[PDB]
Amino acid sequence: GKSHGYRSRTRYMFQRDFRKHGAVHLSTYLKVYKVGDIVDIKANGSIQKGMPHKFYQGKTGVVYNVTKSSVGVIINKMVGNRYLEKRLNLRVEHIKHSKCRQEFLERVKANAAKRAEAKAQGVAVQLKRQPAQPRESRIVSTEGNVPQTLAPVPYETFI
Amino acid sequence: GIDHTSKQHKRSGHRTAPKSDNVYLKLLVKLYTFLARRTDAPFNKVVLKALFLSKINRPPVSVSRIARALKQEGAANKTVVVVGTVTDDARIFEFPKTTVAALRFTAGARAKIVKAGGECITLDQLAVRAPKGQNTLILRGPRNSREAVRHFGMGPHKGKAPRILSTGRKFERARGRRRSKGFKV
Amino acid sequence: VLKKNPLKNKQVLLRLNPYAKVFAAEKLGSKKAEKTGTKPAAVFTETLKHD
Amino acid sequence: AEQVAAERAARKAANKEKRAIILERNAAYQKEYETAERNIIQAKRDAKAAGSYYVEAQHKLVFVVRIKGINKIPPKPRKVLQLLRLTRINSGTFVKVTKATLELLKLIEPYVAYGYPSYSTIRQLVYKRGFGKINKQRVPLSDNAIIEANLGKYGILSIDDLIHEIITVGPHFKQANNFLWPFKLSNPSGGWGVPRKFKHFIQGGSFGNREEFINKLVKSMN
Amino acid sequence: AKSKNHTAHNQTRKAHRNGIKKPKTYKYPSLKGVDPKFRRNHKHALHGTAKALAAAKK
Amino acid sequence: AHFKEYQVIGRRLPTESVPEPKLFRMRIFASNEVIAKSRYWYFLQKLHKVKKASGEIVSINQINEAHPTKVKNFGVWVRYDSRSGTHNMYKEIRDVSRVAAVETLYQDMAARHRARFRSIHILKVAEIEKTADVKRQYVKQFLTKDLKFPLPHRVQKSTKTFSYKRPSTFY
RNA sequence: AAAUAUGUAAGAAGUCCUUGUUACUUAAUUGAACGUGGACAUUUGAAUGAAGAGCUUUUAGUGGGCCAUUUUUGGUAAGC
RNA sequence: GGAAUACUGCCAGCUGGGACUGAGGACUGCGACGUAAGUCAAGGAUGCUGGCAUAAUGGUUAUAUGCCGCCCGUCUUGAAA
RNA sequence: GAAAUUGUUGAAAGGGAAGGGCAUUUGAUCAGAC
Repeated sequence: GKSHGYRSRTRYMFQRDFRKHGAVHLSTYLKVYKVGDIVDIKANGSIQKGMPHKFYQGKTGVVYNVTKSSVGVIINKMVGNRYLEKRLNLRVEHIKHSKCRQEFLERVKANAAKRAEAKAQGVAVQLKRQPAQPRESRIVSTEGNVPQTLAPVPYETFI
Repeated sequence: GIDHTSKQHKRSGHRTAPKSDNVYLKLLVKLYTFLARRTDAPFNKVVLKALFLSKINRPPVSVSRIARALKQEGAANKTVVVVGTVTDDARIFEFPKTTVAALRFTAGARAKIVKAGGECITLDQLAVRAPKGQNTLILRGPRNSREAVRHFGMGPHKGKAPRILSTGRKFERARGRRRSKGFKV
Repeated sequence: VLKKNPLKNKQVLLRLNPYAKVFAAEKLGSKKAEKTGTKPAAVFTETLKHD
Repeated sequence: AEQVAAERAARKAANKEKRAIILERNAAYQKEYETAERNIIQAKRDAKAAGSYYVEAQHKLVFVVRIKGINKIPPKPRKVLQLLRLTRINSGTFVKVTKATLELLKLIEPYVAYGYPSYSTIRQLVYKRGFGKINKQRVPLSDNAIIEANLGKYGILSIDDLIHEIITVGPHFKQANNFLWPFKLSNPSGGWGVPRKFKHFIQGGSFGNREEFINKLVKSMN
Repeated sequence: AKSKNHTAHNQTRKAHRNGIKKPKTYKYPSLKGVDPKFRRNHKHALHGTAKALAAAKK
Repeated sequence: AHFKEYQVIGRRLPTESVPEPKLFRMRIFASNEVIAKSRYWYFLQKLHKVKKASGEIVSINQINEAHPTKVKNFGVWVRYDSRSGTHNMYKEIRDVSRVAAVETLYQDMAARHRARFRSIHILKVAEIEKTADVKRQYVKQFLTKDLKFPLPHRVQKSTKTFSYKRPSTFY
């Protein structure tokens, strides 16, 4: 018959790594996790206590409560036509700080800095971000770069 | 053909022209649809919309909330206008003098404010005193106090008041409601 | 009540563009450009005529 | 209160000055449109005469016409077609060329024909088929005051000024283009030029990027 | 007589009519599932600040 | 369609590490501007580590040949796909211009080997500057001295549907 | 180790500065959470669009499906 | 070395022929030409003329011709069956 | 004193069904308007 357990179809998903098996480095435990920190959930096969479900591998969440050795995470889960709020308890081995939020914070610092310097002269610093614009004109010169003409090649078997 | 991004011929979903066949309410609406059209004041927009509303969207404001309303900072002189019904609260033994504008007062409320030095007025008299709703405040009664709302949404693990005719012991207070008898909820 | 079109009905055109009168009277649609006598470099012509 | 010549003489004076102001900016755009159109022409001579190649600026604006009907379109192209407001066959919209807009254009390539439009094509479109979105209502422009009361915030006062913000993609192009209702074009007058439409323009069909041949196609539609 | 066993066909299209949007985000979320030891502390700390501010703003 | 010869020059996009790229050039026979640029990207990707997104086109210039009146004899090499394999070929077309020779080649391949535009590579088109350097008979035939021939059995096209005398094919 | 798919973020519920509470925590007014006071407003923090947005109650029919390109399993195959 | 022509594109360049439509119903608005008066092709047709004033047009109905049109209701993935 | 169904008279059409739709010719009949 059919077989739907907790770790069904997780063969390669919780497979450890290439050449990284064994005890985990202690930067994973030295970390400090606050309420409201944005985290991603990558499991660790060695640590069996406090593993998440397969459904949350690679899913990013936010910390709501913190415990002695583990951490609670808020996850929104698509079921039906909606998002149902899901709460997970995870040891800090299967949780790592989401770096996605981080580059926005460094953007705020420059964004706050540029406005502060701009108001001294009022130049409309244009703090927004722009997408990649179409290129503008240029002059390409042929000193020592004279064009060389290429032609289609005939057929050969090479075997 | 067209690829519609939204449903076609969708009515607004809001109520205009209240469905009651009371002639007097229609006159009140007519006075305030003219007023909201030609005064450019947000107060007459509210009252005209409120005159549309249904009975459960007009919960009965009691004289106690009015008293609490007048005990707000700098509101004891504002005219109180209730688009709905005003009932009596025998749970308070004092009362201010402020006048009230409403559709219907109860006899106990009509006796109450009149005894306390006030004077209960209708909505048209409000218009000829406050065409732009000057020095007024809208009081809305508690909508979620009706016994039907307690039953809305019931399912497992939310405690939402089962529909029941006869209550007490041995009426759905059994397996499903305790861990001693099966699961609980 | 009725959409009249520019690009015709000259009266409607002048309504939307005060510059149409002087654009036409000056014949800016058939204006002439001053001649220039510059010629391409020798490297350009050989490349264009290259095999 | 005679009120038949006092304010009427006031409104006529306020009309004449607006016609007056509209006049220089039309004249102003003319030397601006002439000068640039002659710079690239002349900068090409200088490159060839100096043994170099003048690589012109990449086009900043494309006109997009929906080519396919409304049936049988997968979810992703249908959503992108809606975000450009092309919800029926032979509809037109100006799109600002940018990385975030190029990837939209690739997803919709089997369903649209687009290219780089010239002044003549854009000027004719707004004059004949230009409608403004006026309080969620499709209103023929037909007057400068209609644009004035709706795009006067950004310095746009006329139908000719509106065309200026389109062709030279200005700081207020987003609002200006959004104000312009999507263009309802007819079928081309001389035909589509090909026996089968739904092949790429490079493959003898109709859809895809036809870099300047959109002008011929839109003019037959317009 | 045999029948169809299971398909997900038309299930995603039903899900986009009244679609799958993120529900909401409220400020001051619930405290369900929080360490009780920190929660008892929170009440006592909360009362102290409220009473202290009440005396200052009497 | 009716073909035009363009030269297309493109290069990889400049960068700080390697500015001033090599500016490769290639001659393309195509109906219009857009196809000429496309075929350049098609063929260039077959030689170099480049594509349309990772490079730029610098110039395009249509090449119309010097003598649209002098009659030439062109040797043409191609590379085309059959239903079973890829084959090289060499032929002559004798005509007045280079583009009309290619326009003949595509029809000629489509008629003899059912080779459509997609499955044909034009390797190079060159003039045979010397007579008696022609190796195929069908073009060597017309190079004789004082060539002359009739056109027997001429068929007149009639405008009206009915003719009142039996037509004659003298010529 | 792709492609196509898939989670999160792109602000005012933000950022920065000072210090009040506590029965938790620390050798330690050390921290943790919540607040008090002050500063930063329309390029306020990518694109495009928005046809209004968010919410509730109740109730119908349906709960035999089938076909096409692409992916794919059993079968020699099949309008299986 | 000097021109022309082709091709492509532009003109708020001029002009001839045909077809369909005439919604709206005092003025207001925007314009154009004029020193002014005023005029206009400017927020939707008017002027002149002819025949008939009757079954002539038109309606109905029967037939003829051209083209098209499978039997309804029901179960059903699927009905002219 | 209905319909199915039938007789008589009158009109019309009919080369292996009939009935229907758009459009008009033809025949019969007819309202309005003046």
